Amino acid sequence: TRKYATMKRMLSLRDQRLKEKDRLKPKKKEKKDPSALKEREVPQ
Amino acid sequence: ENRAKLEARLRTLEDRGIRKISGTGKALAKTEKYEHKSEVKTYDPSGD
Amino acid sequence: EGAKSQEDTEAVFKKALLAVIGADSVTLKNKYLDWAYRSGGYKKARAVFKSLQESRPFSVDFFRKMIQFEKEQESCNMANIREYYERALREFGSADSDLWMDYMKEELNHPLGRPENCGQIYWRAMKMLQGESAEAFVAKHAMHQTGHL
Amino acid sequence: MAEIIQERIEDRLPELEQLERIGLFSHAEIKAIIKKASDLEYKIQRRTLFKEDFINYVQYEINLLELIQRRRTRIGYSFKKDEIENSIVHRVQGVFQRASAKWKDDVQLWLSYVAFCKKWATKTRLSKVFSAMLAIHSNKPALWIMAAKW
Amino acid sequence: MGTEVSEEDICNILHLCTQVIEISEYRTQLYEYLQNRMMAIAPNVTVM
Amino acid sequence: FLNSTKAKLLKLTSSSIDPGLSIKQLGGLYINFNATQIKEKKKNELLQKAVITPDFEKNHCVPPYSESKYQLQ
Amino acid sequence: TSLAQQLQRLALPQSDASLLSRDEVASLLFDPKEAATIDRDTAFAIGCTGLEELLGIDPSFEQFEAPLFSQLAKTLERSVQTKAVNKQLDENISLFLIHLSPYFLLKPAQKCLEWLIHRFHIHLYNQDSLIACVLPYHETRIFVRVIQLLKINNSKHRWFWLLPVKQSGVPLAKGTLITHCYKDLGFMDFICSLVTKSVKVFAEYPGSSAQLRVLLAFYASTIVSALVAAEDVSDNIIAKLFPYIQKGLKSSLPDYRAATYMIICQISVKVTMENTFVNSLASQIIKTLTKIPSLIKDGLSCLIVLLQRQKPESLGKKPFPHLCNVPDLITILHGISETYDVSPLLHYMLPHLVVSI
RNA sequence: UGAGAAAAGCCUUCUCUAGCGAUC
Repeated sequence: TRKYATMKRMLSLRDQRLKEKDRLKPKKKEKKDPSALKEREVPQ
Repeated sequence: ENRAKLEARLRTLEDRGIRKISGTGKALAKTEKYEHKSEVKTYDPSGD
Repeated sequence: EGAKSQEDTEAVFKKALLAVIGADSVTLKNKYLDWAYRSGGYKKARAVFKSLQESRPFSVDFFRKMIQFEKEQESCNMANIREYYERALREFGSADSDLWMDYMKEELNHPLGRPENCGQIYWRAMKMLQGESAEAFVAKHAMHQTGHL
Repeated sequence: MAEIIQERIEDRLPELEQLERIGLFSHAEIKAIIKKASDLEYKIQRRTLFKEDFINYVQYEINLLELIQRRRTRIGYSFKKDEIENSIVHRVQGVFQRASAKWKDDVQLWLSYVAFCKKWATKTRLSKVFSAMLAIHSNKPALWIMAAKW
Repeated sequence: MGTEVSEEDICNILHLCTQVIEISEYRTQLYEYLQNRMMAIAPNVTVM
Repeated sequence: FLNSTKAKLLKLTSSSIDPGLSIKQLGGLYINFNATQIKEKKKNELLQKAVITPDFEKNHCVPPYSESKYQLQ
Repeated sequence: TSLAQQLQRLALPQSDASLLSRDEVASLLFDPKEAATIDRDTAFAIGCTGLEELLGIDPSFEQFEAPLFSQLAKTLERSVQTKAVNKQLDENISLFLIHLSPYFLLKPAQKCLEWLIHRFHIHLYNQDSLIACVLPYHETRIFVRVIQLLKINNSKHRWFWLLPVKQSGVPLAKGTLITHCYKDLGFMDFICSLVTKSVKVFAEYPGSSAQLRVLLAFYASTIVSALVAAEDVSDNIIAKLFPYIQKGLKSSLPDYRAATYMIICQISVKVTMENTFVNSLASQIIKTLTKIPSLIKDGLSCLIVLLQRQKPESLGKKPFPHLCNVPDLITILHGISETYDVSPLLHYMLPHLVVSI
């Protein structure tokens, strides 16, 4: 029940109450789904 | 006779299924902490 | 019936049942059973009922008449009472709320009845009844538990 | 929100205060009238609108007019008709015009408006109401028959 | 929205609709016949 | 209201003009002028959207009373 | 977390969150999303329509027209009035629920209950009365809905054992009811008090025997079953049951006396009883026999059971005169004798008859 | 990248459209 290496609750850098410039990173990993169609713009 | 026996067994099966979800019912309500009432008025017979 | 022999009256009825084969035979069969009890006795009605119990176009008045004749007889064989109601409930049990209610009161009010069967009849009534008839049976029984009937 | 409602209640204030001056209505009655008037006003200013709300508003105003009419005769005070009676009549006319604009297809609302105009309104208002009815509902000969009959 | 139909067309529709109700009426008679034979040959199965 | 004219008070013609449609033939007036039909309809329409339904007794498990927005989505 | 427990204990229905917001609304008939879009006038109309339907079935409901189903009841909100007004409202709602209990399966009763929940929040203020009203119908799904209206999440709550039927939406099983009845005595006292109170309420109206049928049947069914279920019936169960047994014996309603007779028979069957208690029980059974003339036979037969499963010399000499003075004792005894053994009653009554002669 | 990474349930803060409302 006891916890160790605890830290006080503070603001995170990924909060959207911060501005976009101030925000750290969206921290999103994108995976190309195999079922997903591949679309590209190729001028003729 | 065979038909009526199945409905007797089917009724019991439905009740047993309900009993499993509902519970045995043996448990009771749990006890609660008590805090004394404060600023209680009293009567002093010394004044008499 | 008024001014002819009883054998000719049965002859007329048998010709009628051959001619009419569809839904119009419903009224024909009902008057045939009523004549049998008047011209004959309980035994004559039994023979007529046995012959016509399989001609499928029916009405609930056919079975209510047969049960009524059983009640008037002194024997009142309670097993035959159930045997008629099961046949009636086989045909019209899916839609007739009143027939189920009448069955339940027979087990209660009849001196030879077994009211411990009322638990099963109510349970059976719920499943065969469909749609709006299911609601009406519940209200009628709850009306029956109170004295308003 | 209650900006328009507050405008309407402050418009309704002077005739209530005059009625208090008459002695016809007691102060608690004025408070109750203001409360129910605000409750009914909140109903017809919403973004989602129903015809039942307009009908309830009109019926409340008609009942209030009848109550005032009954009490005036018992008191014997016949002055200041314009301050109270006509103010209520214009408010009800505005409610009817808005309701008829929202629901043109309902003839029954039009006939209710006509009956109220006959009972409480000037004949020129009833003429305009009949003209508005015959403008959009010209395909019903019965409406022409009633208009000619009047 | 429909187009008007000729006299010869509407007669053909009635004849097709005539056959529909006659087949359905026979099917009910066939179903009642099945109930008669089933109750005669294997009555215990039919009840159950 | 539908037929109460002052020409009725001053009888000048044996008859009056008859509009075919009547108030009773219609639903009636929405308002009353002396000492509820739509409210009956709202009461009836609301009752038809009731969770207590036919076959409610037939149902083995009642649907849950309330669910979180996350679960519904 | 001590602050959390203190705040949770300090919570009251008067300070409910749903009182101050219309995001969620408790409704017996509608989904909360649909129920949050209904005005007070519509709910009042539904309640008045239900009461008008109920008036045709039973006239005695007319007395509820003024306090609970009028304009004053429409404008009334309990929070603003004092504790005396709330107590009077609780009394009136309890009386109305006692009157509603027989007809609860009918739709108009459900409409009236919907109006009461919408206006007075009896699911927060009158939990006990609503539970008493709905309890004999615990197998039906409408009982499940009425339970689902309540909030019984706390494990310390009185009705916490009813939590599964709220969470799973299934009717309560009779076995759970019987087990909690015999293990927990507060629930048994609740049932007995409910039966006595309802009987006393309905006693005033002549020709009101029928409405108390189902309830009494339920009272007949569980208690006997509870006595069957318990492994050992301790003296607490008999101590609790005895006052209600005496109240049943002193009554005049046939069904209530029949339930008392069944309870007495089952108690006599299961547990051996002290001679003084058997003597007193037989004295009360014999003394009040002739109040109801249609239930004489069963009572006498009941006495036989009480005199057959107990010690032979349990009964004394005091009840002998009242036993002999009942009308047509020997004819009834012979009628019983045609099918069942009547030996214990004669075995008791003859040695006193010789001495009396 | 480094309040390590991965998964389930409860609150809080906010974003979009689409009808609706303006007719007196």
